[PDB]
Amino acid sequence: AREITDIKQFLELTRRADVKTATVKINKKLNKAGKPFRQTKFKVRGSSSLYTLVINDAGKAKKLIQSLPPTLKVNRL
Amino acid sequence: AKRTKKVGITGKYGVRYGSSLRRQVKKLEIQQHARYDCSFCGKKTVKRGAAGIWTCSCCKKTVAGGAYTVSTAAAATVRSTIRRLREMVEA
Amino acid sequence: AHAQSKREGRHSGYGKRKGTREARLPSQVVWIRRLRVLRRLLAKYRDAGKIDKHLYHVLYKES
Amino acid sequence: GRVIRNQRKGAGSIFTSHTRLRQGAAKLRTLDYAERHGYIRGIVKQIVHDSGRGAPLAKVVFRDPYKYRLREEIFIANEGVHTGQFIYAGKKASLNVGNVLPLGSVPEGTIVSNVEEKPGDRGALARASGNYVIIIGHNPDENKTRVRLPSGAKKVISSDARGVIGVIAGGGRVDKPLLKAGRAFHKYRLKRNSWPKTRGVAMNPVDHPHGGGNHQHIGKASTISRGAVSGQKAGLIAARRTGLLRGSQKTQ
Amino acid sequence: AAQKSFRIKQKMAKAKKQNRPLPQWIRLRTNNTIRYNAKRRNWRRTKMNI
Amino acid sequence: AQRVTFRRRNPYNTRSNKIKVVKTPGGILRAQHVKKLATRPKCGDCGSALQGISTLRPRQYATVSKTHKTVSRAYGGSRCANCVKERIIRAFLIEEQKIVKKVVKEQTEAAK
RNA sequence: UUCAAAUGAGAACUUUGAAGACUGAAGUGGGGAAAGGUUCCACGUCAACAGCAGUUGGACGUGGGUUAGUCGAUCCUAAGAGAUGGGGAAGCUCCGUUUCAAAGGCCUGAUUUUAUGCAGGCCACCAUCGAAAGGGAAUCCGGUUAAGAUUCCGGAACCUGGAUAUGGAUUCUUCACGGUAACGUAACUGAAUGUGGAGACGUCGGCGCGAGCCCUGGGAGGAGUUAUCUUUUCUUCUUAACAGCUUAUCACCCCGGAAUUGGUUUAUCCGGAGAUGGGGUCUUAUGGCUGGAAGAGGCCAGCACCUUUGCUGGCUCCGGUGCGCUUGUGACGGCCCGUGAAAAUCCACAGGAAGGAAUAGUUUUCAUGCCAGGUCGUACUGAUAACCGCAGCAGGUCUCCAAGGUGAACAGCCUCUAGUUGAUAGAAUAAUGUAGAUAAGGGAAGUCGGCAAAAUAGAUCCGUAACUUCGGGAUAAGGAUUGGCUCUAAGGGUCGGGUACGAUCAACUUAGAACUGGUACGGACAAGGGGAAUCUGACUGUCUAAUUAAAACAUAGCAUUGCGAUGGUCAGAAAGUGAUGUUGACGCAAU
RNA sequence: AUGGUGAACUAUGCCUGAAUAGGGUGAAGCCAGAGGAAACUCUGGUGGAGGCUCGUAGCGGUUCUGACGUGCAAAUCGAUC
Ligand SMILES: [Mg+2]
Ligand SMILES: [Mg+2]
Ligand SMILES: [Mg+2]
Ligand SMILES: [Mg+2]
Ligand SMILES: [Mg+2]
Ligand SMILES: [Mg+2]
Ligand SMILES: [Mg+2]
Ligand SMILES: [Mg+2]
Ligand SMILES: [Mg+2]
Ligand SMILES: [Mg+2]
Ligand SMILES: [Mg+2]
Ligand SMILES: [Mg+2]
Ligand SMILES: [Mg+2]
Ligand SMILES: [Mg+2]
Ligand SMILES: [Mg+2]
Ligand SMILES: [Mg+2]
Ligand SMILES: [Mg+2]
Ligand SMILES: [Mg+2]
Ligand SMILES: [Mg+2]
Ligand SMILES: [Mg+2]
Ligand SMILES: [Mg+2]
Ligand SMILES: [Mg+2]
Ligand SMILES: [Mg+2]
Ligand SMILES: [Mg+2]
Ligand SMILES: [Mg+2]
Ligand SMILES: [Mg+2]
Ligand SMILES: [Mg+2]
Ligand SMILES: [Mg+2]
Ligand SMILES: [Mg+2]
Ligand SMILES: [Mg+2]
Ligand SMILES: [Mg+2]
Ligand SMILES: [Mg+2]
Ligand SMILES: [Mg+2]
Ligand SMILES: [Mg+2]
Ligand SMILES: [Mg+2]
Ligand SMILES: [Mg+2]
Ligand SMILES: [Mg+2]
Ligand SMILES: [Mg+2]
Ligand SMILES: [Mg+2]
Ligand SMILES: [Mg+2]
Ligand SMILES: [Mg+2]
Ligand SMILES: [Mg+2]
Ligand SMILES: [Mg+2]
Ligand SMILES: [Mg+2]
Ligand SMILES: [Mg+2]
Ligand SMILES: [Mg+2]
Ligand SMILES: [Mg+2]
Ligand SMILES: [Mg+2]
Ligand SMILES: [Mg+2]
Ligand SMILES: [Mg+2]
Ligand SMILES: [Mg+2]
Ligand SMILES: [Mg+2]
Ligand SMILES: [Mg+2]
Ligand SMILES: [Mg+2]
Ligand SMILES: [Mg+2]
Ligand SMILES: [Mg+2]
Ligand SMILES: [Mg+2]
Ligand SMILES: [Mg+2]
Ligand SMILES: [Mg+2]
Ligand SMILES: [Mg+2]
Ligand SMILES: [Mg+2]
Ligand SMILES: [Mg+2]
Ligand SMILES: [Mg+2]
Ligand SMILES: [Mg+2]
Ligand SMILES: [Mg+2]
Ligand SMILES: [Mg+2]
Ligand SMILES: [Mg+2]
Ligand SMILES: [Mg+2]
Ligand SMILES: [Mg+2]
Ligand SMILES: [Mg+2]
Ligand SMILES: [Mg+2]
Ligand SMILES: [Mg+2]
Ligand SMILES: [Mg+2]
Ligand SMILES: [Mg+2]
Ligand SMILES: [Mg+2]
Ligand SMILES: [Mg+2]
Ligand SMILES: [Mg+2]
Ligand SMILES: [Mg+2]
Ligand SMILES: [Mg+2]
Ligand SMILES: [Mg+2]
Ligand SMILES: [Mg+2]
Ligand SMILES: [Mg+2]
Ligand SMILES: [Mg+2]
Ligand SMILES: [Mg+2]
Ligand SMILES: [Mg+2]
Ligand SMILES: [Mg+2]
Ligand SMILES: [Mg+2]
Ligand SMILES: [Mg+2]
Ligand SMILES: [Mg+2]
Ligand SMILES: [Mg+2]
Ligand SMILES: [Mg+2]
Ligand SMILES: [Mg+2]
Ligand SMILES: [Mg+2]
Ligand SMILES: [Mg+2]
Ligand SMILES: [Mg+2]
Ligand SMILES: [Mg+2]
Ligand SMILES: [Mg+2]
Ligand SMILES: [Mg+2]
Ligand SMILES: [Mg+2]
Ligand SMILES: [Mg+2]
Ligand SMILES: [Mg+2]
Ligand SMILES: [Zn+2]
Repeated sequence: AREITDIKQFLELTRRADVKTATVKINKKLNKAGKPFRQTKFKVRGSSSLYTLVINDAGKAKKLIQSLPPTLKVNRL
Repeated sequence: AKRTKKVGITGKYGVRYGSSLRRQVKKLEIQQHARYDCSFCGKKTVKRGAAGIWTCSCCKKTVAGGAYTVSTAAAATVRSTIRRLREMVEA
Repeated sequence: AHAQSKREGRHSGYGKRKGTREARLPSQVVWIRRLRVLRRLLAKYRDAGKIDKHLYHVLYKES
Repeated sequence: GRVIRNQRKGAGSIFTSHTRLRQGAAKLRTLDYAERHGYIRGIVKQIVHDSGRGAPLAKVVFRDPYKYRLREEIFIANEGVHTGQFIYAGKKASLNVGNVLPLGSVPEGTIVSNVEEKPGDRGALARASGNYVIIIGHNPDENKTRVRLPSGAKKVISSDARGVIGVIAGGGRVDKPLLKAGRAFHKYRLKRNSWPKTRGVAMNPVDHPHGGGNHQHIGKASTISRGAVSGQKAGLIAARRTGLLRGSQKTQ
Repeated sequence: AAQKSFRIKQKMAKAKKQNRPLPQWIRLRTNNTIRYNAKRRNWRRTKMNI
Repeated sequence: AQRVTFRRRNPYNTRSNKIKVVKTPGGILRAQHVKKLATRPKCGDCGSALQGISTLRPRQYATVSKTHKTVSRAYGGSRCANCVKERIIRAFLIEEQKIVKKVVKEQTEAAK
């Protein structure tokens, strides 16, 4: 239901006591008028609602994924 | 452009009921739908809303009045009578 | 094809008309259209200075 | 034959008053300590139409002498009373339209409304639209007051019996032709089930003293005795005269 | 009646069960005299009256 | 052309059976049932819808934080500000004028 | 209605394919309320039943099938019903419902023998039943079954009760700051008592806006047609509840101080009780973008193979229009001797009893977290066969959704989607019929009587008498015109212009002019006969279900009668009984 | 005669719900204009009134004294209304 846009707040989520499962989706999408680019949505499933963070930059994307808690059971795609 | 030689508001009844009744109705209709002066605030904005009830659009006072007109002759004389009678009681 | 030919004015003579002129397009609809157009031409003239508010105000009630 | 219409009325089945929309009964304040030694003030808070009634009601609210709360009352609005007006009630109240005072405290000529028949009965006399009673005399020993009711009747009641200064609102309601069947329809639709009215002379004998015959006609004097019996009393009951009234009426 | 009381459904169910032919093995009992179910009901020949 | 059906057993068009037509992600038309519209809370003194205050159906107010139910003035969510100017002004002058009446008739009780 | 195939002992009637039609979104479509009760669905299957038949069935036999914290019931109150202290009645029982009654239960404090006795102060509200259309806490989409689904599965929410910790906020000025103000907010203590709001409310009219539908351009796809013609015809291109931000007519605040009166609606209402102007505040209906959410669904292409049935790709985009249609909603306006429910329930405010920090307190109306949500209904029909009429009866029976053309139109007539193509059949076409049409000349001579039938009709223009309550009579009467095609003319929107015009996009309406045809053109459909008088009821309305619709009844209007409550009229066997009466002569009752 | 059972039809009241194509007419209110010495009188608009009117659905049941009259039917069917 919810959407998140503070990269810092997101890492805080991903470590909350109930947050067990999470997922990364990949969307091909077009940029401005010209070409396309690679969007990636980070979805943490907290107990009562599903938070989702859209990182629009393929760069920030990769590095963020490394920071992902090594016990979180991420679903890739 | 004058639309009617004499029925006025009463034209809505067509030919029915008889000219006399339509006359009587005409008089009290004109009375009840009329816009009246508000004693309290001075704008002519008192319109009726069910027999006896007279309310002011602006300012919002409501005054009990006549079935079809804000003040009734009987009411009015009674008012001054009471004026008069009360006058004796302090004097 | 037919709609086209109506856009072109065909099929609209007296022999092709069955509702009253008024049922086809209301007098009142026409009026409101018209009166809105005069009304908002005044407003723009006023708001430009092309007209002075005094002349406007007479024109309004004349309109 | 059959039980006639005016007898069936009394068992009030389909004949009870249509009541659902009514504001509540109209009533003076219960005659407490304030109103019979001093006065107590209220505000008319709303004047309001009451279905089936012709005169508007005044909703008037007072403080409670013995408990912290408002107590609200339903008055019948006298002409000229208005929202936000202060209404004064009690022995020692002052003589203006809208206030309620015991007939003992008002000079003869006073024009009042909703007056009590006995003190405390919270109002009975002259409540219909336009109506009032005039005080036409006092008898300070054995404190009675003598008034003239709207009917013409003069009557003497206790001087503690209360009434409200002025006339009831909605006057002249009856000056205006109903015009059509339909307006009577809605009139009685909010009152009781008395409309329309079949003439007994249009029924068959089973149904009415007037019923039957090969022409329509009453066949006997329609002035019926007081001592007649149920089933018999139709027409001019106890009529002491009859025929078009010539010449001025008005109680001499 | 498309949205029913338990009471009515209960009766309905007791009626469903009673709607079957005679259990043939009965026919073979000593002194048995019942040929056929003489109390069989059908929704389009006889109504339950509830 | 796609038509639609009620979704509760009630077939009648009552105030509690309002319907709104909607396109689903399946790409079909479907009815949705619609709760009655909330009305705005009104002022105790005048009667106007009072500004500042959320409008919900009554039980829906116990689901919503305290600040959807007030403005931060005296008689906040209850009376309509202008109605409270009036209250303050009227209070003051009357309490003042009460001081006035006392000292006036105090003089009447000493000079007569 | 027809051809063929398949199945079967058997085929006009079953199944499948083809063809010809129909219902024509006011449905022969898609669902429901009452009622039925298994009729639903599968398999088997024809003795009876389906007024021919039967391999088929709502039949017969045997089985399967109805899943809920959120949909209903349950709760609330309505007309009304109805216990109880009582009062009548021989009594079955009648009356009364807050009444002539000693009518009861909550909040916490008092206990640290202990479990709950008394200590305050309240509150005197005095049953209960009565709505599956009224009121009302909370759920949506996709998928799935032979037959259930807002109920299962997937995913995403929300409400109510109960538990509670962590963060945040608050406090040394203890119970927040900010804004002149309308008021802002992530929070920001609040008992008794009081008060306010919501729940909560007629009808019609135009206007404004939303939604879905309808019309339509570009593009990316699939289909159809192609002797000829058509950059063509048909079709797919979708986005739920919920959540973040945003968004409004109305209303309101600050500045200001108005005659040359201004502002202003289609509809004439507003201003020194402060307009117009400028600048702000608020409701969040509704819409926007994003989250949900492309992973779904929709449409294609390319390989795989008895199989479960897969696998892999793509594309699912950008716009236009309006007195359109339906529905919703707002700001207004008309109307009344009519002014158009109640209760449960939820919130707010006034109040300030009380409780509470600095060596550390207060806070669950802020966030996040944990647990639980019982009981009954849920299948299907809803009607020219599942209900009621003895029946599979041309009858009756409450309701929501509603496409294109023509046209004023939810009319008639043709059509798309969906659904039907069921109603014994074959061969002939005598009389007499029923139902549908036409007739030369005459034109009511027929007949009790123009009964029946015929005639008239749409729209635009022209023209319209007696009489009249001046509103009508009136479409009075009487006339002309009306197709096709091809042109001209008039009626609009949006923009930048120092402090006269230009440029652009999008709509049928109306009028006039040519041309043209076997003089036809409201070309089918649709659609008033008119006039002069007499009798009679004023009118609209009403009745003899099933031989009388009328001049009968009603009505408004007129007039008469009774009555001031210790009453008039009327109910009851009686009564501490009842109707009018939530009443009061501008009223109730009776003619 | 005595004691019982019915307002599922229907009559009337009450409570709570629902429903009703498209046209014709053009009442009050309101704007602008014209005449007149004056009193006052006219014209064009706007507006959208009515137990108003044409006419579906609805509700009704007038005529054919039509059909049927061992019926589809113990009251129906058709046209007209
Ligand atoms: Mg007009
Ligand atoms: Mg318009
Ligand atoms: Mg314009
Ligand atoms: Mg003006
Ligand atoms: Mg009663
Ligand atoms: Mg009656
Ligand atoms: Mg009569
Ligand atoms: Mg009479
Ligand atoms: Mg008779
Ligand atoms: Mg007799
Ligand atoms: Mg006699
Ligand atoms: Mg007689
Ligand atoms: Mg007579
Ligand atoms: Mg049956
Ligand atoms: Mg039977
Ligand atoms: Mg359903
Ligand atoms: Mg708010
Ligand atoms: Mg607020
Ligand atoms: Mg405070
Ligand atoms: Mg056949
Ligand atoms: Mg066809
Ligand atoms: Mg067809
Ligand atoms: Mg049709
Ligand atoms: Mg059928
Ligand atoms: Mg069904
Ligand atoms: Mg059944
Ligand atoms: Mg079946
Ligand atoms: Mg057989
Ligand atoms: Mg059978
Ligand atoms: Mg047979
Ligand atoms: Mg056979
Ligand atoms: Mg079976
Ligand atoms: Mg079975
Ligand atoms: Mg619910
Ligand atoms: Mg329950
Ligand atoms: Mg009892
Ligand atoms: Mg109940
Ligand atoms: Mg309910
Ligand atoms: Mg309900
Ligand atoms: Mg589904
Ligand atoms: Mg299953
Ligand atoms: Mg199903
Ligand atoms: Mg689930
Ligand atoms: Mg989940
Ligand atoms: Mg909770
Ligand atoms: Mg703060
Ligand atoms: Mg309250
Ligand atoms: Mg209230
Ligand atoms: Mg209601
Ligand atoms: Mg919802
Ligand atoms: Mg502004
Ligand atoms: Mg400002
Ligand atoms: Mg509708
Ligand atoms: Mg009103
Ligand atoms: Mg509130
Ligand atoms: Mg204490
Ligand atoms: Mg909380
Ligand atoms: Mg179902
Ligand atoms: Mg069927
Ligand atoms: Mg039938
Ligand atoms: Mg069907
Ligand atoms: Mg047959
Ligand atoms: Mg034959
Ligand atoms: Mg001939
Ligand atoms: Mg001739
Ligand atoms: Mg002759
Ligand atoms: Mg002749
Ligand atoms: Mg002859
Ligand atoms: Mg004759
Ligand atoms: Mg003769
Ligand atoms: Mg004829
Ligand atoms: Mg001819
Ligand atoms: Mg004539
Ligand atoms: Mg021509
Ligand atoms: Mg042009
Ligand atoms: Mg142009
Ligand atoms: Mg004669
Ligand atoms: Mg008549
Ligand atoms: Mg009539
Ligand atoms: Mg008859
Ligand atoms: Mg008979
Ligand atoms: Mg008739
Ligand atoms: Mg008849
Ligand atoms: Mg007369
Ligand atoms: Mg007694
Ligand atoms: Mg009944
Ligand atoms: Mg409605
Ligand atoms: Mg209409
Ligand atoms: Mg017409
Ligand atoms: Mg009409
Ligand atoms: Mg002049
Ligand atoms: Mg009209
Ligand atoms: Mg009519
Ligand atoms: Mg008519
Ligand atoms: Mg027509
Ligand atoms: Mg008809
Ligand atoms: Mg009919
Ligand atoms: Mg009728
Ligand atoms: Mg008939
Ligand atoms: Mg006959
Ligand atoms: Mg025969
Ligand atoms: Zn005023």
